[PDB]
Amino acid sequence: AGVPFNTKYPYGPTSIADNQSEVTAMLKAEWEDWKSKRITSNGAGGYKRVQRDASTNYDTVSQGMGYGLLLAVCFNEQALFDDLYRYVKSHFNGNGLMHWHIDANNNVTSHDGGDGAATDADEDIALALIFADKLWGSSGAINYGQEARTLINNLYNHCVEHGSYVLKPGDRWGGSSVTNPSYFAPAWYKVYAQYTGDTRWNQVADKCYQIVEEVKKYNNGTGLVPDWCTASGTPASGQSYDYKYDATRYGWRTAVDYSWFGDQRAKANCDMLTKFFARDGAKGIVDGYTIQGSKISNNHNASFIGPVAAASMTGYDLNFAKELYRETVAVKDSEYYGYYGNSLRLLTLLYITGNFPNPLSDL
Ligand SMILES: OC[C@H]1O[C@@H](O[C@H]2[C@H](O)[C@@H](O)[C@H](O[C@H]3[C@H](O)[C@@H](O)[C@H](O[C@H]4[C@H](O)[C@@H](O)[C@H](O[C@H]5[C@H](O)[C@@H](O)[C@H](O)O[C@@H]5CO)O[C@@H]4CO)O[C@@H]3CO)O[C@@H]2CO)[C@H](O)[C@@H](O)[C@@H]1O
Ligand SMILES: *O[C@H]1[C@H](O)[C@@H](O)[C@H](O)O[C@@H]1CO
Repeated sequence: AGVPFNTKYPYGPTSIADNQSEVTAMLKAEWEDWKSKRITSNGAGGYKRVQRDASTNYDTVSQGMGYGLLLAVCFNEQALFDDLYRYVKSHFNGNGLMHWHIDANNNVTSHDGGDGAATDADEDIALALIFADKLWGSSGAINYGQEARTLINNLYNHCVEHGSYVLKPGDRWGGSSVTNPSYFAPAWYKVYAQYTGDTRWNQVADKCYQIVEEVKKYNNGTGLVPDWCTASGTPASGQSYDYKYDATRYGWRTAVDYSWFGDQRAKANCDMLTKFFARDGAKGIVDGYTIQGSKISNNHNASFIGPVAAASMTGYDLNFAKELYRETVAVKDSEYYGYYGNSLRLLTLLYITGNFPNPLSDL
């Protein structure tokens, strides 16, 4: 079970890495490292949590639980998965969605609305529960499929704007006046629709692509999406309109839709983004641009490289894709900042090596 899945995506490349046995060993070693650093029982209520790094005092965000659950199931770590999920469940809010911010001592933060949920986190948690159902089965300690079905319904009810199907950034704010393209997970939504029978999720997927289509009016042909925008693709007040540490994830979530479902909107968008990054090449990727392509920060780190490698899967240039794979492996962030980028690195490595199949496919 799990890595190596040995599966073939139905569209695009199976993998952009060479020599699978060596890749598999690399992935397992990177997982052992991530687990050692990121998983703790301290402040976890009897369970386990994903901690952030020294730079934010080893707090937890719901996003990290989503990343950790996806990683744990892909690496066939059922006991760990279950303990991580017990921590999630100990943090479901009044809407059945995870508190987004908890300190290292297991107190929800009150200054920043820590009790509210972040939609990207719960969508990743829900997807991870579907993988667990499909990989392990739901007759044990945790009924993954029931938990998934509950979480998906809460996500729809609270994190989708009624009528328009615009994805909201949380359970209790935003929608048409402010959303986050990097949260847009069309492939996840198509899985939800198929898994649960709730076809409304397909309309959410379509609306995500429509918002990015509006962004194309403003991004100068680069494929870059803003961190935050309105449903019209225009700036969201008080929120970054640049391509920074939110927006970096868009190419990853979007490329998966191409690999899993053959979505031609995903390919068009990811090809544009990859082509933009081909201007400077793999070593030239930096950690902030305006959506018209102007560099606004100049650090080369794991928050930005692997997501570009993911976008490259949709086929703009497969030679460039191989270069991006190599760069993704090569650049690992130092440990003071070792939470975010190195988590995206491992998640994107799973995908670009052929180890993130659709959980509804034959595993
Ligand atoms: O006021 C509106 C509304 O807010 C609700 O609270 C929101 C909150 O405002 C959001 O910030 C939060 O968003 C979380 C998302 O799940 C997540 O995608 C994102 O992830 C962070 C990541 O955790 C962090 O490590 C990373 O940091 C990088 C920096 O951006 C760079 O500048 C720096 O150089 O490098 C670091 C990495 O080392 O950034 C990413 C991307 O932002 O952020 C949140 C998780 O940390 O969602 C909340 C819930 O919706 C509040 O609940 C409401 O009450 C209120 O009305
Ligand atoms: O986002 C962080 C960058 O990744 C890092 O290179 C710089 O030192 O600090 C930024 C803000 O914490």
